[PDB]
Amino acid sequence: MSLLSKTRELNTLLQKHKGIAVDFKDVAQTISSVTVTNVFIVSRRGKILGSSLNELLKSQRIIQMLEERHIPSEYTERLMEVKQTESNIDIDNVLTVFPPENRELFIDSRTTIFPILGGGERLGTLVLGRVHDDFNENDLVLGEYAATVIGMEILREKHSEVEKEARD
Amino acid sequence: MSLLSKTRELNTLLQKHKGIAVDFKDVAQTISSVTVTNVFIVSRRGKILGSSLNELLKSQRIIQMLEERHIPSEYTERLMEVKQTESNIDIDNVLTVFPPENRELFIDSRTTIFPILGGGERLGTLVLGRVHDDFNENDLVLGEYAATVIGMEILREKHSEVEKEARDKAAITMAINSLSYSEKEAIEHIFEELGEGLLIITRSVIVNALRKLESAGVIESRTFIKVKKEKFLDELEKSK
Ligand SMILES: Nc1nc2c(ncn2[C@@H]2O[C@H](COP(=O)(O)OP(=O)(O)OP(=O)(O)O)[C@@H](O)[C@H]2O)c(=O)[nH]1
Ligand SMILES: Nc1nc2c(ncn2[C@@H]2O[C@H](COP(=O)(O)OP(=O)(O)OP(=O)(O)O)[C@@H](O)[C@H]2O)c(=O)[nH]1
Ligand SMILES: CC[C@H](C)[C@H](N)C(=O)O
Ligand SMILES: CC[C@H](C)[C@H](N)C(=O)O
Repeated sequence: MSLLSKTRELNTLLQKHKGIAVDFKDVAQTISSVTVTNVFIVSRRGKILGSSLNELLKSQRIIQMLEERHIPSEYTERLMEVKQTESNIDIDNVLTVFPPENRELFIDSRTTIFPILGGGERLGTLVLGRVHDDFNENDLVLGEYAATVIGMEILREKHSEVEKEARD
Repeated sequence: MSLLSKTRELNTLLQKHKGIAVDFKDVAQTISSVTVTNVFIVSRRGKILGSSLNELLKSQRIIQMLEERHIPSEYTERLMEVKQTESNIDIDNVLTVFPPENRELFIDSRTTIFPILGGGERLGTLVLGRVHDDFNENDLVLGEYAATVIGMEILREKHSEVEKEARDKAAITMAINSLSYSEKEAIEHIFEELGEGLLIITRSVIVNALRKLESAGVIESRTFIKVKKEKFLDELEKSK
């Protein structure tokens, strides 16, 4: 499956989805599909806006995050410190999206972190994880596309509410 | 230069620009830079929303289009028949972005057409033109992405305009109903002295009237007081 074909899944979702707002659950599932990754889309404060997970659902810690609708405040803080795309992060790096208490299971895991920016502001983080294979530049194109477009969507959303708080 | 580097140049514009709105004139420059193309971004009716031209600036017709801010209605109509990306279009093809009457300059040229879609609707067209070299998959990855975000941005402007429409109607109504009959009359009299026009029936009323309007956002005040809803005057008179 060519890179062109992969980028088209995201473009198709953006072009043809209903409503003015793209659903980040849909976006997470599309990225998950074309990069074969566990996917988190999180807010500035680590609220889970969308996810699409496979192996990670076998972790009760992960499951609890999903119930709480937040990643851990510590991981959130560490994601906010990542200022540009950081890729192929290993299981011993605190930036891993995999639970370090399952080190043997995820020994070859790779994590890539995409800061989400819009309107010149940090609006969230896109996090992708694989149990095995390294990310390559094509994966990065897809990730940064996705991150850019999520950023446009959050930016529009927040300016809808900020100008509705400006009414007051 | 890698595709990743090209996408980042575009993404930097999208992520870091100022204002809520992406300026399509900037997008055309950036698309042109990372694909080495002559670029048109056009609306459904062929208005040029952004262009980045080089070799095409030689042609007099092109200069004329730029000055009218429109591509020809004929070509506009031809673009609207392209429903999928069509690439590497040559000079003797009706879809070329190059002027056929300058065939000799553009004999090896290639045109790619990218429909701009949003919310299940055609919103415009991104057109790329190169003098020499064929378009490859990198160019299409960049071009279809660019077209997608332009579509999102057109969709956002349109929606924000139907929104401002509804906000203003609601704002005018909310104010009008807050006015007593006297205040309505005072406001009419105010504009029988102001045709834009300055400050300076008793006094407490006229002031009370204008304060209800400033608070509903129908007028703003400075030494001076204007309407920023160009529809308030009619709706006022009709409310008596
Ligand atoms: N288009 C789109 N926007 C979303 C979606 N989910 C959340 N948002 C927007 O994303 C932004 C962040 O989500 P919030 O619900 O405010 O969560 P938060 O942690 O309080 O966000 P922060 O302001 O970063 O702290 C808000 O503007 C939401 O409106 C989604 O699925 N699609
Ligand atoms: N974000 C953004 N939107 C733009 C820009 N230029 C034009 N638009 C929007 O693109 C849409 C089409 O442009 P128009 O100015 O309406 O030209 P038109 O020929 O009347 O467009 P149509 O109604 O589609 O036929 C409008 O909703 C504009 O607001 C731009 O530079 N940035
Ligand atoms: C989603 C957070 C991940 C699992 C992080 N490495 C942690 O251990 O908390
Ligand atoms: C931009 C329009 C172009 C030049 C088209 N091929 C024409 O000849 O009109």
